[PDB]
Amino acid sequence: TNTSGSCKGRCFELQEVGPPDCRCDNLCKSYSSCCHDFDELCLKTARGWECTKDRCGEVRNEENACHCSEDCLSRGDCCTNYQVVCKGESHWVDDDCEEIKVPECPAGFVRPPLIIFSVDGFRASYMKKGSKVMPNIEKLRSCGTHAPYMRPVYPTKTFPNLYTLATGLYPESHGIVGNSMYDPVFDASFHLRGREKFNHRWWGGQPLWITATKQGVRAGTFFWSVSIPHERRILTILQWLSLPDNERPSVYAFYSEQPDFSGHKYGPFGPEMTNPLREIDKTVGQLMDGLKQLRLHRCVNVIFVGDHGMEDVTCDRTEFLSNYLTNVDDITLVPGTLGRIRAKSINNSKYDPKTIIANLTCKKPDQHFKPYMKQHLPKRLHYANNRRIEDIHLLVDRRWHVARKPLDCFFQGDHGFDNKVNSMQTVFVGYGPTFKYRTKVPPFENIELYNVMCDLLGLKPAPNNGTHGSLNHLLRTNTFRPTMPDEVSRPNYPGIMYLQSEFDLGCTCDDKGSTEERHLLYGRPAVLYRTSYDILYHTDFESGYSEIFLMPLWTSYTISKQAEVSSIPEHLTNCVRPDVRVSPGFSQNCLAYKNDKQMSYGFLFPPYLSSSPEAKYDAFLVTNMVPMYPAFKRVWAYFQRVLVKKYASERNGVNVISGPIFDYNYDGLRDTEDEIKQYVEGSSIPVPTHYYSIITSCLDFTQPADKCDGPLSVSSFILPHRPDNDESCNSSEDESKWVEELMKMHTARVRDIEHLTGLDFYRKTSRSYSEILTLKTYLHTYE
Ligand SMILES: *[C@@H]1O[C@H](CO)[C@@H](O[C@@H]2O[C@H](CO)[C@@H](O[C@@H]3O[C@H](CO[C@H]4O[C@H](CO[C@H]5O[C@H](CO)[C@@H](O)[C@H](O)[C@@H]5O[C@H]5O[C@H](CO)[C@@H](O)[C@H](O)[C@@H]5O)[C@@H](O)[C@H](O[C@H]5O[C@H](CO)[C@@H](O)[C@H](O)[C@@H]5O[C@H]5O[C@H](CO)[C@@H](O)[C@H](O)[C@@H]5O)[C@@H]4O)[C@@H](O)[C@H](O[C@H]4O[C@H](CO)[C@@H](O)[C@H](O)[C@@H]4O)[C@@H]3O)[C@H](O)[C@H]2NC(C)=O)[C@H](O)[C@H]1NC(C)=O
Ligand SMILES: O=C(CCN1CCc2nc(NC3Cc4ccccc4C3)ncc2C1)c1ccc2[nH]c(=O)oc2c1
Ligand SMILES: *[C@@H]1O[C@H](CO)[C@@H](O)[C@H](O)[C@H]1NC(C)=O
Ligand SMILES: [Cl-]
Ligand SMILES: [Zn+2]
Ligand SMILES: [Zn+2]
Ligand SMILES: [Zn+2]
Repeated sequence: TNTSGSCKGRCFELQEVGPPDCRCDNLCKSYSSCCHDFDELCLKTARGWECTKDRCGEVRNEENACHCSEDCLSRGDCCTNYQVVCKGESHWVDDDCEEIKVPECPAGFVRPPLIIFSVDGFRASYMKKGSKVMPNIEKLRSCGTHAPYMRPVYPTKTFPNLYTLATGLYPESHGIVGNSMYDPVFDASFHLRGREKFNHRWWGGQPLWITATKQGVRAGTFFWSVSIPHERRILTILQWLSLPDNERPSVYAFYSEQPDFSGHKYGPFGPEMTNPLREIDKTVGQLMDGLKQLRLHRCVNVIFVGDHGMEDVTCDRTEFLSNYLTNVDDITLVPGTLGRIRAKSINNSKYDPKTIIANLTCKKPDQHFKPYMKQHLPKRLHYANNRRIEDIHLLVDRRWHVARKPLDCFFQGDHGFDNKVNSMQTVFVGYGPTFKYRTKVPPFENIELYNVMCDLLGLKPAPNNGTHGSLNHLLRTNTFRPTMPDEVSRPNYPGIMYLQSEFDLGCTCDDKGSTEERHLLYGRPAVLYRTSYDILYHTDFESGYSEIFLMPLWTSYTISKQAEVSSIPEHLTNCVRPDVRVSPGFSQNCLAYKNDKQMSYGFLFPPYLSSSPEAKYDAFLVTNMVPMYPAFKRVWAYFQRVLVKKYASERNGVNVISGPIFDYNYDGLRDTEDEIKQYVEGSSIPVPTHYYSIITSCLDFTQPADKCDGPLSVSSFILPHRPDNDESCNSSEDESKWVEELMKMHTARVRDIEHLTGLDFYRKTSRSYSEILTLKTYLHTYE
């Protein structure tokens, strides 16, 4: 740690130097390792950041922050407005938009460089609301490629989101699950303020700068020390862009603490917010004028991106656990816009998580939070598979805070809430030679950007949570060619092979060709793991029956706009019929359900939607049967009897694909038969942790679902298979007052269902695979 070395000719060097030698890079301040003369040499401030008429053609002075001398361009250190003030040029923002059909790079450049310009707490609505005070940002947005909004990851905090942007991973996977964290294995705490965050043990996955370097692409610095002014960060980027071909980095990142810092104090739309926005825009202008005078403004790819949004949150809107709990001083709480509950460590043997959950469950009529055990949280949040995530979680309502007691105004804004909340949405703008011209694209999740950034730099992305090819429609060229995954298990197509007399399933029933075309509209789902399964055809539906799980992996059926809804006849209530195509040994039995005093059963294809009374008997086949708790049957029967027809009538028919999910380890991935921890009493019948449905129809609703030309439209859910309805505070009332609300909370992407089942959907369509990938990543928000 020898500080006696100098920074002379080493200011913001890109080669990192280890001990004893002192550092002259931007992170040297954060690690307290700079050479004695770092601030003096590298952080000059004299005469400001702008050229004036009088300074034009000046004699070079070492003391100045930036220069207005004739040699500054070749030295790559002019003030960004040099050519405008001195050489009579115009500001980039004043020029009309001209399409960049090919990169116009100076000789020597291997590829167009990438500049990631990141802004903290920049909410999606600032683009429209602040447009008049942001002309540079408006030019980038209007003449490049932009999304109306970009969805952040949960929690909608800085560190989990910036690290998701860099890696393409969910927080539960990269390890930065919050701004404040406690790892029980390390017995250490990660905080916004402190030296523990600098330890590399916390940061999982492979960020973009490591992906680049490992593939021989030079990466500039992503993390900047707070003491480095935004003008110096911009000039450092421009100076690095002026380096010789063999030293010049290809990927750069700028970061602005604003508008977040002001947002917390003044709220998202506080009158004080106009100045920070004008400032961010001025910084954009400086970068753009700086690139123009270096002849790079039609060669560099620029990404203007945010990490999260900002909501109106005051301390008057605070919910206290001391109003629900007796032992509030005997618990540790990560408070605010989310809640994570832990017991206090010493002499607290009476701590019961079940008592804390019960006392936080539907207690006040207007309660502004909901408790959950992390494995019961909506699957779309991907917030469970990490030891740094406490078992007790509190999902707090937008505009609300959670605190322990009145003991614990200053703030008018905050963020961290569910990532589907409007105020939490952020921005995406792509501008440059590889992005499209004057193009608007649909909203997407920030997990997807890492693959795009690799593509823009010709890199091979590390394994991540993005779906490579889903964002090809953003690019003019340098597109990745995606290929469908190969089917691992081929299906069996059984015929009639068994006699009714062979079946002693303890089941009783008073029961004395054009299917694939109508009910399987996008081909059969591909099974991407090793297993034994049968395709079963029926008049009203088709299924893929698992011999190992003794139930369908999937059930596919089309419900037209005009379909008639019938009831289950009184004499068929407890009817279960054997399927003469499937062996009694590969079949479920009624005796297991009679002997399970907590478990009942349901059907994947709804008997309520049968085409005829004759066809209705197929719905009662033992092979359409699935285990269901009585409480869950209330949810499932309402969905099947009421909601499927409602959707068919609203969407001009629907195609439904339903089935079970097994995720006992809550990792978001399909369980192997050895991971199943619950079976129907004294049986091989596994209990699903969740039930899914994929509801597809035509984007052009004037076309019926079964005769659709053009893009598709989808909505999906992953319902938790619970023995009670404590999640729904009005569950004592009629299902029409609570079931649909539950389902909206548990909305999912087709891609989320694919990970959990090992299935591959939409294999036989008239659409391009890139378009199908975009469809699979779609989340229906009801927001
Ligand atoms: C989102 O996308 C994710 C990424 O694809 C998915 O997560 C992956 O899930 C799988 C399955 O669960 C898991 O695979 C297992 O890996 C076990 C070994 O794990 C360690 O190594 C990997 C790989 O390390 C490489 O990459 C990193 C950079 O990412 C690099 O730093 C390493 O040096 C190493 O480099 C090599 O590869 C890179 C390219 O990636 C090259 O550039 C390089 O040259 C080298 O070739 C790590 O990623 C793991 O990291 C976890 O653990 C550390 C320490 O705890 C954390 O810091 C980190 O955040 C991460 O934690 C998360 O995952 C673990 C589980 O791994 C959770 O428990 C935790 O809660 C977090 O969520 C490890 O350090 C291996 O043992 C295992 O083997 C099993 O299967 C084989 C069959 O193949 C059997 O034979 C065995 O018996 C085992 O049963 C299996 O292969 C991945 O590790 C995991 N990756 C990550 C990043 O989490 C995720 O599922 C997906 N989400 C959804 C919902 O789809
Ligand atoms: O801790 C802080 C402020 C300190 N920041 C943290 C993030 C950071 N990122 C970068 N580089 C980016 C560029 C980039 C681009 C792509 C991918 C990764 C990255 C990394 N450089 C410096 C800093 C310093 C904080 C801020 C807001 C808060 N809001 C709140 O509620 O708490 C808050 C705490
Ligand atoms: C839960 O509520 C009951 C009744 O108000 C109370 O007796 C009990 O102490 C509470 N438990 C906790 C842990 O807050
Ligand atoms: Cl946090
Ligand atoms: Zn932030
Ligand atoms: Zn913040
Ligand atoms: Zn699993």
